Amino acid sequence: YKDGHKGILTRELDTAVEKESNSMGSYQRPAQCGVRTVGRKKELMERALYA
Amino acid sequence: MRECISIHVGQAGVQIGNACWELYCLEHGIQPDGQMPSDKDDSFNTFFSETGAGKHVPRAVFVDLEPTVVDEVRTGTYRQLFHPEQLITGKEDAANNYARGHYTIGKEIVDLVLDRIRKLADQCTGLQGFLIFHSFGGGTGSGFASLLMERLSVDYGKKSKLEFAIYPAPQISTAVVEPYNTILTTHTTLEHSDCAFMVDNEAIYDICRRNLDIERPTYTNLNRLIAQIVSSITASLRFDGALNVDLTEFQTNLVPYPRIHFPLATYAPVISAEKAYHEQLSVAEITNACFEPANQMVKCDPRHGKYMACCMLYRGDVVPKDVNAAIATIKTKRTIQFVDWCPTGFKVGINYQPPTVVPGGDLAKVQRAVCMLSNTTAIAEAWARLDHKFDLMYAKRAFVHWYVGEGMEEGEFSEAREDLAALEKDYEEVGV
Amino acid sequence: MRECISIHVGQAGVQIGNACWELYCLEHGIQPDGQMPSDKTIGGGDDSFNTFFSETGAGKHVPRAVFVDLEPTVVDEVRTGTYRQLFHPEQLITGKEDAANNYARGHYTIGKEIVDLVLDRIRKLADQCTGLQGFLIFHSFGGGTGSGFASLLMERLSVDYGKKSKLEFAIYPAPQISTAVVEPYNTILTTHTTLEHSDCAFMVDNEAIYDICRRNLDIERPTYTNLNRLIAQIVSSITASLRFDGALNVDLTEFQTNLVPYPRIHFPLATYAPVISAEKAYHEQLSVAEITNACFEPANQMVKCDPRHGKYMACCMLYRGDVVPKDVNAAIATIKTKRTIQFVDWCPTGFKVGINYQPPTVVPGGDLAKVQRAVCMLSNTTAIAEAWARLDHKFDLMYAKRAFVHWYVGEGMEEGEFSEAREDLAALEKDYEEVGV
Amino acid sequence: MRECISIHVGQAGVQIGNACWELYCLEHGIQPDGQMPSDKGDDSFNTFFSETGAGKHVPRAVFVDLEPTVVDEVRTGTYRQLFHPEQLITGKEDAANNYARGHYTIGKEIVDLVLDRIRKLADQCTGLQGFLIFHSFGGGTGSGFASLLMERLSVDYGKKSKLEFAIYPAPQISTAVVEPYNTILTTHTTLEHSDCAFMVDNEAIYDICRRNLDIERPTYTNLNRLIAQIVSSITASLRFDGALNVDLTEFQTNLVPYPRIHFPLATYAPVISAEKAYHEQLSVAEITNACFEPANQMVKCDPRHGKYMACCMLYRGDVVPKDVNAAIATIKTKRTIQFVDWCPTGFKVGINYQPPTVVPGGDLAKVQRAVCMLSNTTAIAEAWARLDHKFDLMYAKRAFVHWYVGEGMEEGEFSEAREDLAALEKDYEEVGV
Amino acid sequence: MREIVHMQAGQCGNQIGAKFWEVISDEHGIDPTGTYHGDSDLQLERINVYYNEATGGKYVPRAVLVDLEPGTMDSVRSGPFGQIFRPDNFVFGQSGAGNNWAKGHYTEGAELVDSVLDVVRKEAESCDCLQGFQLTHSLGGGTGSGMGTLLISKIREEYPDRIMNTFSVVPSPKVSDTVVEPYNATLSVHQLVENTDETYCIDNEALYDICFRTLKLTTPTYGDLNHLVSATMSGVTTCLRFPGQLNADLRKLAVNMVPFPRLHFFMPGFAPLTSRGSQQYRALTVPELTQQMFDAKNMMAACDPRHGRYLTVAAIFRGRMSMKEVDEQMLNVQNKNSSYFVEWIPNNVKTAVCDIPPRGLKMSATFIGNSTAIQELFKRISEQFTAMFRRKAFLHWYTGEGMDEMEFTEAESNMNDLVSEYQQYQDATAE
Amino acid sequence: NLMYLKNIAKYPQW
Ligand SMILES: Nc1nc2c(ncn2[C@@H]2O[C@H](COP(=O)(O)OP(=O)(O)OP(=O)(O)O)[C@@H](O)[C@H]2O)c(=O)[nH]1
Ligand SMILES: Nc1nc2c(ncn2[C@@H]2O[C@H](COP(=O)(O)OP(=O)(O)OP(=O)(O)O)[C@@H](O)[C@H]2O)c(=O)[nH]1
Ligand SMILES: Nc1nc2c(ncn2[C@@H]2O[C@H](COP(=O)(O)OP(=O)(O)OP(=O)(O)O)[C@@H](O)[C@H]2O)c(=O)[nH]1
Ligand SMILES: Nc1nc2c(ncn2[C@@H]2O[C@H](COP(=O)(O)OP(=O)(O)O)[C@@H](O)[C@H]2O)c(=O)[nH]1
Ligand SMILES: [Mg+2]
Ligand SMILES: [Mg+2]
Ligand SMILES: [Mg+2]
Repeated sequence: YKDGHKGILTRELDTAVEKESNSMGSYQRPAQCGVRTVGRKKELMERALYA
Repeated sequence: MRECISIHVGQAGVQIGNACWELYCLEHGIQPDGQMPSDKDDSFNTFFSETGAGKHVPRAVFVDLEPTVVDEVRTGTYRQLFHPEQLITGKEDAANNYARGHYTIGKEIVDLVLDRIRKLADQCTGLQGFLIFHSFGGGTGSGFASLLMERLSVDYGKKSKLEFAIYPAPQISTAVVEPYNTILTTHTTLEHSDCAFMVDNEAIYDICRRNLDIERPTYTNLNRLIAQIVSSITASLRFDGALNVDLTEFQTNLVPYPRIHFPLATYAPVISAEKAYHEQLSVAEITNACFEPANQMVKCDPRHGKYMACCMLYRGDVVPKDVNAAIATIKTKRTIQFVDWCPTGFKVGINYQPPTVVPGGDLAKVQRAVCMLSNTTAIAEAWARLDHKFDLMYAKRAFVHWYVGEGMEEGEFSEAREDLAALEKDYEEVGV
Repeated sequence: MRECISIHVGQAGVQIGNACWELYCLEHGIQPDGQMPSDKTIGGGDDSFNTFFSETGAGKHVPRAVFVDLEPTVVDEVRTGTYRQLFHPEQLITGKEDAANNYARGHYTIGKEIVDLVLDRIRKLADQCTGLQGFLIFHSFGGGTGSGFASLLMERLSVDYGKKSKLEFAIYPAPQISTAVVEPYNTILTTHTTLEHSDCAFMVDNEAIYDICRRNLDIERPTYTNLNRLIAQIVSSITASLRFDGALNVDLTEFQTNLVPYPRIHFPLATYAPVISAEKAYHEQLSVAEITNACFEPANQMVKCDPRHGKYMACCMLYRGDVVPKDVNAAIATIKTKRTIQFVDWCPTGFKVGINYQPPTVVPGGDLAKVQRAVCMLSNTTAIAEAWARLDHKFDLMYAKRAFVHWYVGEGMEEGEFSEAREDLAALEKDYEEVGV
Repeated sequence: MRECISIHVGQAGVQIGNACWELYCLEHGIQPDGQMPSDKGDDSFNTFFSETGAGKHVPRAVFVDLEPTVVDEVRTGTYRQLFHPEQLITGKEDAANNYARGHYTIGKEIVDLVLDRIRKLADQCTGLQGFLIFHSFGGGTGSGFASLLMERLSVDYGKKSKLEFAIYPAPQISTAVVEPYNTILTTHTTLEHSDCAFMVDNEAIYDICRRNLDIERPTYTNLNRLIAQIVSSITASLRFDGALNVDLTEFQTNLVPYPRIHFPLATYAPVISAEKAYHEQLSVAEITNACFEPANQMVKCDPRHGKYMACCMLYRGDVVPKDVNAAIATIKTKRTIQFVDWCPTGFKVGINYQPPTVVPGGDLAKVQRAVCMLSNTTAIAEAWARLDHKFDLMYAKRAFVHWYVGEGMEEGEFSEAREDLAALEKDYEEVGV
Repeated sequence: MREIVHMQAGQCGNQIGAKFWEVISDEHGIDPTGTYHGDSDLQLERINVYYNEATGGKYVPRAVLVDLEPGTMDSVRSGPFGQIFRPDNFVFGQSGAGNNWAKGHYTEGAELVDSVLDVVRKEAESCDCLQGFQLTHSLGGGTGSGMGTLLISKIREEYPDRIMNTFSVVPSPKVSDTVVEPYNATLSVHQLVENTDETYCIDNEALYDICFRTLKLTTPTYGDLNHLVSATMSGVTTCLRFPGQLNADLRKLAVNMVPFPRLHFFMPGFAPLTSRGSQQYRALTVPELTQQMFDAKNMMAACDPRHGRYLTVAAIFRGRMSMKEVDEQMLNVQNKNSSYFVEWIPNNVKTAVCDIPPRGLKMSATFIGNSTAIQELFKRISEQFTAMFRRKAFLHWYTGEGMDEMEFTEAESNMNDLVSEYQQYQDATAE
Repeated sequence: NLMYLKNIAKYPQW
């Protein structure tokens, strides 16, 4: 045991290391919902008459 | 045409810039790689410049003396959005030192910073103002932003130089030389700034703990709410509305005397999405929400001072009828004290654009919003607090050899104390 | 019919020729074997290549290059490279031994027997041409073949061809970066003996192209291939008006008469804009105002001397691409408003503007971005007197102790040639001072 | 007309005069032989030179001391034929840092001859403006003999303005131990006979050459060059034409309130490196601000602890009176430049057309504008206070007094000098309150 | 791109640095053979602060192993992470210091110091922006106490701008340790006062108390002691090594913790710290971390901090935490222990947050404390110094290898001035 | 050595 005792600071000398910082964990790609609040036929008729 | 250029200086400034450019991209529908998503306008011209192929680079300069935070911006999701040269980084920081950020390290960075500002301002037709986001805490903030504003006042003329500051708390402090840095920056930016929106981290903590119902908040939430503040400031330069208040005359309608450019701030549709729609947020309700001592951005009671002038920026479906019906009910209160020489002390600007919710934030997608900015005399208590702390340390030569050995005459501290004492006397003779 | 002859001499000249003939082949669609590709049918015949290549009747486009050097390594590398079929076998003139960084050895010795071969080759390439406009002579002031043989060849060309425009593209020695210790002796001697024979001498500093490629290209370790490709872009922007249509075309003769005021001040400074990489060209607009303002920036020059220590005498802008003379004139007005850019008093309209319609062509495998507009700045400043003064100072220090003079004396140069060259450049510095004041 | 006699006493005065006369020749271009360069209506040298015969302009200066070799570099150097040999007055034994030795002894054998040479110069002087006496307060022949010459000239010549250039003992960077004795002994006997004393120490010039010049090894040579630039900016209006010309007869009445407060502070701007001048063309408002910064002072005494009495502005070159007006207006509206209450208007500007002349081989660069601010501020009471405190704790246990006693000065003059300078401190306090 | 160069000197310094380069290689994914067996890009983002790039994917620590004996150098070479060091910065003598300050400073310790400065000069000029120097040594030894301080003096002369921190092991209050212990400690601290920017005093009996009581280890073990010291250094330099919400490098810590120049004797701490069998039983919240940090029995320099006031406190938190809890915890401890802080400096707490904990732990927090309680250490050392100075014991060796009474008294008066100014700043009031 | 210690000390005591 001359090198030291395994563990001592943390028991889990495993699980690799975490890769996420605060800014990359919070400031992510902003996802927007596509829940279709307008209507398919109204949308199609709008683009057709606009064109 | 009404372009506005932002300088995010210091680590606090860089993080607030990372929040507010996310908010600006969300507001103008800009993807993180700089592109509009297909087509389905000019409101992006105040913050972005169209390249020609469809890419919109921002009008921002992110400068910091230490690495890893500009590097984390370069590594994060807003990597292709920013131009590589406008993310200026140094090798060695100032390390919480006005002398290091103003006299030794900042001298070899200010030339490149001013060159980038020159390029961005030359690529602008009708520049309105400089939004300088920094922290009074120390280092790349307190000192380098002071040097930058000195050089900008030498170079440019009557251009607006609005600053956002992270002015320290009465109790919360993450530094020891913080009163030194604040008192040395409020000496040198007092003749070089135009409007100083100071916010206080303790007050934002209380706001997001009591109103947004987050018991475990962070700097991301703080910077997003400050981003909402600055977006409400600059919404009139980009979105049309009933009454538009731009930066060139917000100062005229706010500050009476030149060295009183220290307003507070207040955003108050600040409620979480869980409560949100049970409530019936109206113009009068958000007006008395703004006129509340517990809702202010700075830990200072406005009931202890008088209101010299106020400016409310309304956003959404707000109409002038209940705007000036609400401000009259505000004026008919005993608690809201006004100074005798300003009978008409309100300036409001109504904008048609609703606020943009952050998909991953904590604000609710409200229909209407308001940003109060009040030039009150209650900030004299904060000035007295820092002056007391400065005298308490400076009476026995605490932490002065660092500044002296990195190069600074000892009389600069005395001159700064004189300037802040004169500021206290200015506020006292205004209040009387 | 618009015709120009390129004479590459020295190792620097041969390598710059390597980097520019690939660019000419890319611009005119010549694939490296010397032939036009198949399925190339088009109206008009696409006859824009006659300024550099000459069609042989069978589809093979032999160039008009006079690749010459005294030592066989670099020229044999060209002969065994990809352009082996492209270059004519009796065009890569090679010797047995080099001049070995010696102006005397290049000007009075083993350099002086391939002179008749190279003059016969220039004669054949000249009467092959019918409307010859200029000789673009590419070399270095470092010494050896690039100085002595280039100088002697220009001396022979002056009495062989008359008033033909002998444009020079020279690698001037850097203020601090150096390769030879006899660079001052070689450069003083070749400038003295080519002051009366050159017409415009575009000098470029390796150190200047080094820190341009370090800053703007954002690549940490460029080399001579990258420098010579950038010089190739300079020469292409110079000679694009002889082969492509433009709203305002500026050929070499109009260029020279609008550039040089007196027939001794003929050392202009070159600059290219933009020299930006792709990752920043995707971000920047790169408009006409930006590319003109990048030309007058003192650290953006190609000779290590800032123009703030001097006075602009005559400027030549050569734009390429989707540029308009209105935006050009707005840029010129902004430049004339700029305080740090000061012009000489005897030249009010000190600008010569020329637009070419063809956008610049990017080399595959290169580092320059695909930009839709560009500008070549060719200025005449009296700030080159500092470079002349540094070179004169080095020459005075080396000639005070008479170091290295025995090599030149033994190879054949008279001792008084150093004194004559010293007095000639002293007169040139006096001329620059009296013009500037 | 408008002649002026320069008297350089002591080693410091001699070296300052060497730099000064080099600058004077390069201004009024005269070869070291004393001739003229074959003529490239100009009698502009007549303030400092005298045309004698066929082009033999000799300086109107007296290089006087008691110690050899140091006038011998002048006698054997490049300016060996310029000076008349009787003006270069030397001695045989040094005064050796002793005011009593330089006053009541060996300086007595030279005062008559130097006064004879002063009289011979003043006889050629047709309208003498005054004397410029260059010395150091360190001690010896620059102390005692200078004080004795001041006394004898005040006896002989009447009013006859006697501007006194003095090297004040620098606070920390210092080289002599008897300076707190010698300087107070000089001030006690010079306070009633001088009219205006420019004191400039050495440590402040060292800081100026460290910061502004961007060089790390200046010696005494360019210190004397800066002092030469100061005296040229003083006496340039008597030889060159300008919009406003000020002589040596109005400078005293514009910076001397009472006939004891005559110790102004000389500053220069823009002092600049020769290797760094092209970056920016230095403006008039900026160089006035640079004069009024508490770092370009040529004496280590920050003026932020003393209210200004009056100032002389000395613009020289390409200066415009509107730039003067704007600069002085900004200085007056500044708060750290607080003036005294009883002197509401407190300036006198002088604009000269001739630009300052750069010396080849020097450290300064060619500038189209310059200004030499001289203020008679109350801040110098701290330098007097530290000098008196040094003198008090040095004279407490009678240190080094026996040398002066053996030389001839008795015990009472030390106490008289101390009480006279204490009265001067009380006068500054009464003025400042 | 700041760089810290490590300078293990002495047997204690070599043994401590052999564990330090174990912990900051397993925090960066560097195997003993020298490659990168990591997963995140954050480990390779800032690996140049401690590792020079080698050929291939190899990384070489920027450390100069110095000793006057070959024994512990061979032990370091043979142990784990011993093949990672370059075989050129293995500078070693053939005589030994004999636990003598005079033999380390004015004898063959001053002969090898030329080669030591040559190696340090090479490894410091092979950088781009040096942050500074990190010296590990013991005050009561030989070349660590002697030649180590000589190396400090030479480097401070050569580069008087960069940071130079010294993780000095201080001799124990009890037992005896070396017999020339307080002479060596005196003559080392006299040169530590005017040559270093910050000194971390580490006490072996404090480490023994922590290991026996908190970690509940029957065998205390020098490897475990060096592991604790190494974790403390990693928590010190984690702001340079990894990003975070609120970075604070060594110079920022020195600015916020050193009021007066001769007051840079710190008391380090690191308090995620439990027994190995009760790690899963205990939560790792921010207030509980603060409670374990602000404890006198968790301190690593003995010198009970309740016996005096804190000048300054620095706290570096590695984890994904809330700034609100961190700020309220420091406000709470400051308001609670108001009498244990100097009143003339308000808010005596510097906060740093690095959002990368060490491997295994989910939130660590390290502690640095500048306080008046460190004056008891120098009081004791001066007590034994004058006790064996009034009897002229063991001074014959120092006079034999060169140095003598007058600089002995210089060192003793230097500690007396240090103790008196610490007492003055303890007992100084506001008004 | 005690008198020398009290003589060279910046802050002498006892
Ligand atoms: N609101 C908010 N404040 C921040 C944030 N990050 C840092 N701060 C403030 O910044 C202060 C610390 O000083 P910094 O701004 O980091 O110093 P700096 O500008 O980076 O300059 P250096 O000290 O040299 O690194 C703290 O008091 C915080 O209040 C943030 O993300 N949001
Ligand atoms: N810009 C640039 N300069 C080059 C290049 N190749 C050589 N040089 C220059 O050439 C100089 C060296 O002398 P050379 O021109 O090779 O001599 P030479 O013309 O081959 O004649 P000899 O000395 O007889 O071989 C160096 O100082 C370089 O500046 C190149 O590819 N690009
Ligand atoms: N500015 C400047 N000051 C000098 C120079 N030489 C000497 N001094 C100052 O003179 C002081 C010493 O007194 P000196 O003037 O040399 O003495 P002295 O007048 O020759 O009389 P003695 O001491 O008897 O030799 C020093 O403290 C210096 O500050 C110089 O060349 N330039
Ligand atoms: N914490 C710790 N202390 C040690 C270690 N090895 C030795 N020491 C201490 O160092 C002191 C002796 O120092 P020494 O090794 O002889 O110094 P050197 O002569 O320069 O090598 C002893 O009092 C030990 O308490 C170690 O591995 N860890
Ligand atoms: Mg920071
Ligand atoms: Mg060759
Ligand atoms: Mg003398």
